[PDB]
Amino acid sequence: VLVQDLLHPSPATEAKQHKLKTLVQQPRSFFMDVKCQGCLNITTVFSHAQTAVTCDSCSTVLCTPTGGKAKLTEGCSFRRK
Amino acid sequence: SQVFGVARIFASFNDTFVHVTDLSGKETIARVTGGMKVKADRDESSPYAAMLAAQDVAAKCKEVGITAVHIKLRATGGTKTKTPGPGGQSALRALARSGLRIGRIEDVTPVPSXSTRRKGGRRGRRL
Amino acid sequence: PKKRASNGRNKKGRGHVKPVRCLNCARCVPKDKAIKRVTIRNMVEAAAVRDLSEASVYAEYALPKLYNKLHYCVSCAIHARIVRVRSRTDRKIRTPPQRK
Amino acid sequence: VVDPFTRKDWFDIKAPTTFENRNVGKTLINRSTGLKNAADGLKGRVFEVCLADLQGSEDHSYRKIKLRVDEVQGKNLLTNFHGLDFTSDKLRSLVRKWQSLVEANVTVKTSDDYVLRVFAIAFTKRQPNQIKKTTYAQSSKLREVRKKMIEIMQREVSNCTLAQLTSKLIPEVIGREIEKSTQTIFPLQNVHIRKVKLLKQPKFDLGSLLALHG
Amino acid sequence: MRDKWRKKRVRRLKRKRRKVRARSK
RNA sequence: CUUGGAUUUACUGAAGACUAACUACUGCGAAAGCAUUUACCAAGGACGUUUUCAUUAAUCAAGAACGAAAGUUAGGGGAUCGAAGAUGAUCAGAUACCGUCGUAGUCUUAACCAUAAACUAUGCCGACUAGGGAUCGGUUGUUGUUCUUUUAUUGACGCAAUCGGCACCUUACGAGAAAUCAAAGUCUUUGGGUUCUGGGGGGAGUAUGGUCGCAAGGCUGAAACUUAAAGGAAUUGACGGAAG
Ligand SMILES: [Mg+2]
Ligand SMILES: [Mg+2]
Ligand SMILES: [Mg+2]
Ligand SMILES: [Mg+2]
Ligand SMILES: [Mg+2]
Ligand SMILES: [Mg+2]
Ligand SMILES: [Mg+2]
Ligand SMILES: [Mg+2]
Ligand SMILES: [Mg+2]
Ligand SMILES: [Mg+2]
Ligand SMILES: [Mg+2]
Ligand SMILES: [Mg+2]
Ligand SMILES: [Mg+2]
Ligand SMILES: [Mg+2]
Ligand SMILES: [Mg+2]
Ligand SMILES: [Mg+2]
Ligand SMILES: [Mg+2]
Ligand SMILES: [Mg+2]
Ligand SMILES: [Mg+2]
Ligand SMILES: [Mg+2]
Ligand SMILES: [Mg+2]
Ligand SMILES: [Mg+2]
Ligand SMILES: [Mg+2]
Ligand SMILES: [Mg+2]
Ligand SMILES: [Mg+2]
Ligand SMILES: [Zn+2]
Ligand SMILES: [Zn+2]
Repeated sequence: VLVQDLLHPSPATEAKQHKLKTLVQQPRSFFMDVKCQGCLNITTVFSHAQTAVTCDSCSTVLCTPTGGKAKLTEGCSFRRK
Repeated sequence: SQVFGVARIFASFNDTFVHVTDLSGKETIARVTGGMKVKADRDESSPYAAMLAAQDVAAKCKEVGITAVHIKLRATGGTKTKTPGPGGQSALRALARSGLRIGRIEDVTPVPSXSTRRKGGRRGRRL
Repeated sequence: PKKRASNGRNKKGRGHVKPVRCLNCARCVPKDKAIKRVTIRNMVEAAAVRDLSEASVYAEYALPKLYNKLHYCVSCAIHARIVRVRSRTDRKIRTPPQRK
Repeated sequence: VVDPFTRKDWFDIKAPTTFENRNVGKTLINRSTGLKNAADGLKGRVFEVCLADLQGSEDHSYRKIKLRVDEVQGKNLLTNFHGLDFTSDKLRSLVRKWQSLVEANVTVKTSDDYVLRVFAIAFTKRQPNQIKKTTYAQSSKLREVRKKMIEIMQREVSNCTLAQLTSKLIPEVIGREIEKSTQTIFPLQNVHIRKVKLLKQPKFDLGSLLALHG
Repeated sequence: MRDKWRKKRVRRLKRKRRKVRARSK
């Protein structure tokens, strides 16, 4: 391809790129609002959390760290902020 | 029914052993080698000598009461070749054609799980 | 000059490979370089599979196979015609020969 | 000069009741004389007989049982279990390329103090929809499978007597349990107890042996 | 001659030179 | 070597090595190298990260660590192979190839040695230039698939992306003397950073001095003299105790 719009890449191909290989690098991680099953208290949890986060109300682990994204425990619902 | 021995056939590339024992292998019934059938060293392992060796074994087996045999064919094994010698195929066919009955057949070549150093040197035997 | 881009062996991303002895002459040859053939032969030749089946005391007894993996050095294999000299352009072809 | 076969006496080999076809076959020995009795020189003999013969079925053609004679009753030899092994051709037909081989062994004693080494073998299974050429398990998975083999052989041997274990080996109870227990680790095929070795035997109990012969 | 054997010959000849000079130290 | 029972057969035992098959254009390591199980000890790359510090970096005379095999010193082991040596053949001769024995050695612990076609014969760091399918490790989205267990939060497999690797196939924009090369390209349209090395063939890695080593030897290292080629890649032919 000799002629191509480098300043306006296709958003489809833009989403497949590595996070450092876009025009402006941008993280693919996010923050979530986590509902434990026991109660209803907003707890902000990083998507790629490295800590076994526990909510303040009840000492229940919300997520377990993995190689990539943290794994939410059963009965815990998240909503992306 | 039948009376089983064990035909332990050791077929190397220099000779052929046709050795019939009992089930335990502690009692030897007949042991005829291909070298007892020829007067040349070069064909002690010939298919022809193995067939003659097997026929003498079968005749000896019949007069003792052995009517069937199990086959345990082996090559030299160890650090040496694992393929059976040319006489092992003839001794097996001769036994079957001699009125002896055949049971299980197995290869029992000794095979190392590594091993000791094999003779010949690093560059092998140069011919 | 360089005859093969692979140097006649199969060592890439590796320092050293332990040797194997040629079946025929017991020469030390690196495991990746040795010409290896897997053979599954009938223990009884097809001529004798009939008369030996009649002498069997077992109805429907399957004759065991003979499994063996052979290692050859380059000299052992070339002499026994296991591999042959190929033309300069035909050397690159590394698919198994279309015989079976 | 003497024809040593005129002095041979034939004996019958009897398998334990754990097997079906207890008439294994015949052996011979020098006839009992004044210096040497035939009985004492005949016990301790080991017979290697295919399991398909002891059970009739051809499904056991690739396993062969070692029977050790340790009692003589007239012309009958009362044998006991001495070991288990695969035929050489069967083992060679299972070891293919483009798959992982995993092995384990453990030394364990039965309820009646029979010290055994039990060898387990298994291979990675290719899924029916699999496209890639090879079926390799990661070395961490193989360590987990190997750990699962060992604790099952230890459990299924130490909790039963040697006679009961013989009844377990014939239908591959241990092999079926290892395959089931490792399903969540990796799919496996051809899970077998490929060898059993007697290392040490307890003090001889003729009454215990006699109960295994009728 | 072969380079390896040419090298061995000189090493044996160097060895002699050292021993001969040592006589007078 | 064998009727003093060899070779062969079954059972039992002991020694040292070695880790077959699985084993691959697969993995790891700075390289040399590394392949039975488990435990322990301390490391490591890659990946993921909206964590942290902020130039701490690249390459490096001098100077260091490691460095196959063989070899040296002293203990221990010494199964097998096996320099030397001894022997039977072959031969005109073979103290060679081949056969049978065999000592150092091969293994290990404490130290030395510091060299290999130690090779990808291809320094390291950085950027860019072309298509394709595989594969190993991590991560991220998703199945007429098998299985947990009956399903999920099971695992395997399948399909997609991506980062890193080991490589491979096609083409030649381009390079090259060519063989060939995705780097050996972006080099007379000659300059991204930096270390090392070469200057016709021999004499010669020799002599001498120094230095390291117990030694073997290593590192550094000439000159006199001699010579018109030596050499690289490819072409045609001739020949081959190479194949078809
Ligand atoms: Mg030759
Ligand atoms: Mg050449
Ligand atoms: Mg190397
Ligand atoms: Mg691997
Ligand atoms: Mg690496
Ligand atoms: Mg330096
Ligand atoms: Mg060294
Ligand atoms: Mg010593
Ligand atoms: Mg020795
Ligand atoms: Mg001589
Ligand atoms: Mg000599
Ligand atoms: Mg020799
Ligand atoms: Mg020897
Ligand atoms: Mg030493
Ligand atoms: Mg050098
Ligand atoms: Mg190389
Ligand atoms: Mg170099
Ligand atoms: Mg450098
Ligand atoms: Mg680069
Ligand atoms: Mg992957
Ligand atoms: Mg050009
Ligand atoms: Mg190419
Ligand atoms: Mg390349
Ligand atoms: Mg010069
Ligand atoms: Mg040339
Ligand atoms: Zn909570
Ligand atoms: Zn060779």
